[PDB]
Amino acid sequence: ARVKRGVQANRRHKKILKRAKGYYGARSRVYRVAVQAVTKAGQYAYRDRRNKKRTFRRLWIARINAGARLNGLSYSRFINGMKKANITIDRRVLADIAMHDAATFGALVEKAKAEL
Amino acid sequence: KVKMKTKSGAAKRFKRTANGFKRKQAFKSHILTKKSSKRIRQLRGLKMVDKSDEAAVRRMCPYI
Amino acid sequence: GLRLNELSPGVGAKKTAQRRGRGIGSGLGKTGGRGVKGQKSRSGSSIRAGFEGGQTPLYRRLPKFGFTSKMAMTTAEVRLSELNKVEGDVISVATLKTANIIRHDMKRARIILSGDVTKAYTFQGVKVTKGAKQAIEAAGGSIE
Amino acid sequence: MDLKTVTGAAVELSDTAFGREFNEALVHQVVTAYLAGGRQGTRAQKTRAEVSGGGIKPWRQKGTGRARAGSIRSPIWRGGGRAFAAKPQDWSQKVNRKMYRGAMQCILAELIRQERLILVEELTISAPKTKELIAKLSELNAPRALIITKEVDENLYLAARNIPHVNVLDTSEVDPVSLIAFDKVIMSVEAAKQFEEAL
RNA sequence: ACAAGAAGCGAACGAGGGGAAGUGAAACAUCUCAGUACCCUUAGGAAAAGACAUCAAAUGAGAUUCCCCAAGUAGCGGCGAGCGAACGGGGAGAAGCCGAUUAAUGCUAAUGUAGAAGAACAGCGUGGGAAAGCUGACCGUAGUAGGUGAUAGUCCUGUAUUCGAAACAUUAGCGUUAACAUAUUAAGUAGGGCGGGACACGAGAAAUCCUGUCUGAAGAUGGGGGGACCAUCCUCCAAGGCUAAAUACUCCUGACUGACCGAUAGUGAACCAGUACCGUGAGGGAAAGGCGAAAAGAACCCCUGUGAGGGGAGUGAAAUAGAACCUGAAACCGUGUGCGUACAAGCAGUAGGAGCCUCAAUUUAUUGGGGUGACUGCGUACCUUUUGUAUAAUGGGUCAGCGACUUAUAUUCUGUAGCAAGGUUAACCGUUUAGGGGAGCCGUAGGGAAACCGAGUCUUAAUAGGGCGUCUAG
Repeated sequence: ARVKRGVQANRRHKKILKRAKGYYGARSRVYRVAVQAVTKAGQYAYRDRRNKKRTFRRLWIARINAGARLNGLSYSRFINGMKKANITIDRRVLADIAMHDAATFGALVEKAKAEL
Repeated sequence: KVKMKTKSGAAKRFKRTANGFKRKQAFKSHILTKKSSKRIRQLRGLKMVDKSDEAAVRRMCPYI
Repeated sequence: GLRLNELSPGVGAKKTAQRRGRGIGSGLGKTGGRGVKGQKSRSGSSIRAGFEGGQTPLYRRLPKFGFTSKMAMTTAEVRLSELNKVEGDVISVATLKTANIIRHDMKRARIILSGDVTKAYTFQGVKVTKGAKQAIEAAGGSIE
Repeated sequence: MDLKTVTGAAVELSDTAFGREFNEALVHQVVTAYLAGGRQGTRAQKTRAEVSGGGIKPWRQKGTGRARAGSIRSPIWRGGGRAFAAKPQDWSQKVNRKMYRGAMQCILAELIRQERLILVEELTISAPKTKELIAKLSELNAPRALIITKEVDENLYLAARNIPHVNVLDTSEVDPVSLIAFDKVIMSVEAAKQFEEAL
């Protein structure tokens, strides 16, 4: 029962090369270079999937810091004010209010400013 | 046909018992004047092969 | 059976054999469970029954003892519970042979107290232990 | 137990041979061992010693800059020997006598349970004619079946020797695969008694 | 000086004359490898052996050979590594003789080497083509064969079945002829010393067989053997020659088969292969299959050098099926389109992300899919080997194909199945996966070196003590 591996090898190698499309040079053409580029891409994606949550919080905090400083206090005093006023609004929503509706954020800072 | 070979020299020193193997003790062939008579008395007779060592005896003597 | 399709081995009967060196996911890739560079990792490796790496092996630190007896290999011990295979009432050496209780080359036999007889027997030329003798005659047997 | 033949006569068969149980694990092993006994296992391949030539070292060990080689018939090389080349081997297994007997008891009992056994008083053909037996199977409502009789006739053999899914066997040459492969089994009453005694 | 033979070549198997070393012993010399490889001589369809100067020690058996057990037992062994019986039991085959020889010839019978006959299907639709679809028939002692323009029991060759031989081998039976052979009971023999060899047995307490050397009987009122040796008993008569079968094998011939390969496989060799090629030589040793159903293999015209190559035309179902011809992957190399890219430093991706381009809806830039990726963050390949590798440590130019835990037996444990204090047969026979075959093996009892005793036994003066066992599942 001789088994020829050409057919299964072809679609196996093709599966890796299809996943390596858009890569430069040998990384999208030859399997030996493409297989470890696909693995490395998956490793970056797994780590960057944690770092994304880490990077957007930095973005929200900076946006909130700009908004609070435009009218009144800083971010460090803003978060303390929201915490003392029992305001649960997340930094994601706050940064969206600051960047897209400045009247509401002005009213939102006042509630934090009167609480300290 | 091809059978497993007994270690014919390990069969001359180990004997099958019910739950293990038995054997003589060493240090009893010669120079015996200097040994206390407790050694001459308690080195005389049978002991059991140790649990540690009876896997080797099973591999050496597969048919006993 | 129903059909040659729905004939199954009865789960637990069959187990998949182990194939060494077939990739990371199989659990036996790249070494076959052999470990790293060493004598036991090499192609013709073996454990060598009777070897401790150089110290005189256990079977050579201890002395040889005893001798083999030729009588012991022609004397068979017979149990009371094996006597149900005998045809008739006589229990002799030739009668134990045709019952396939003892080997055809056994010269003499001994009946020991292992099980219990169910019918009267007549023993002619076989030695009977003290415990077996009282069990024989308790069932109506005799020894001659 | 109590079965009825085609005409209507009452035939009683022992439960120990026709109503036992279905042991699928037992039946599978005996059936699959029969199929392994059909193999003849005649094949081979060349090892390093067997391939033509390849006795000399193709080049010196050191200096050339090539991977070291000891033979051109190495299993690594094209045209080289097979590492672990196949040889002829025996595929027949041992089925215990009681295991074979028990499997046939299980199969026959299961054949009755799914209405695949047909008892007939006798099945004889006057002439060695395929048409005569094809017509007799139609009235028996078994166009494709396995006929089991004692002393298979010398003209009943010829009648069934051409019909596609039809075979006529002696009770002493009935195998476990034949009882399962065919859609129906037409056993004569005389042949059913033989299985009653032999199982 | 006249007739008859021989010579040489060619597979394996046999018999015989010589006879290693690698290796293992974790070194190595005894030993192993192994009486193997190899060399040499020589035969037959087989060879050899073969009828007791054999075993056995039972109630005895009754030549040789081969198989399953006995048994990895008894033994041998730097008692190491290893080597390794026999008795006897179950089978196959059986046969015993004094020419069981060889070679011809003639009848008788049967094969073999060419052959012959050999059933039964139409219509319609699709299709290049019907064997496939639908409807309805027929043969079958012929229904799973190979083909035929796609898959056919009824188209062809075939198959089941029934049979032919002028001629010449072959096998067997009878008769005849001519070549050889036809012992008559066994002395340089048995035995012995010395040195070796073979026996499972390495000098060992070493029986038995062989013999280079030196010797050397008795001779049925006798002699050989029964594993040192002696006695008793049992058995058998060497020093004459034969003898079928069961057994070993394949250069081959036929029939048949394959959970064997399918062109890097399978023979080295599917092909003009032991070729080309390499070597003084012995010797080594490749690569290389496929148009199409049918060549219908492209008349003719055009460009070109009356070249290559192509474009038309034509053939074909198909011509990116056009002869480097089925399919036509990847590496690798071009052409076209869209987007990005010439102020920016690194494993080239990843997570975000503007812009642009392109399709589908949608009442019309709103989403969704696809391509691209300005800009930002993070981010030093893989394997191996290591305490530790981005490592300036190893390996890989790439792609495709191939490439490494097998097989046989023994044994142990686990699972599962059947039976279960029992389980199971092996070789064989068999009309052959059945059925028979119970020889044997394991389990059911252990203690002790052993005799021996036995749920006990051993040690001991001990009934004390202690060791090993005991109060089931195989």
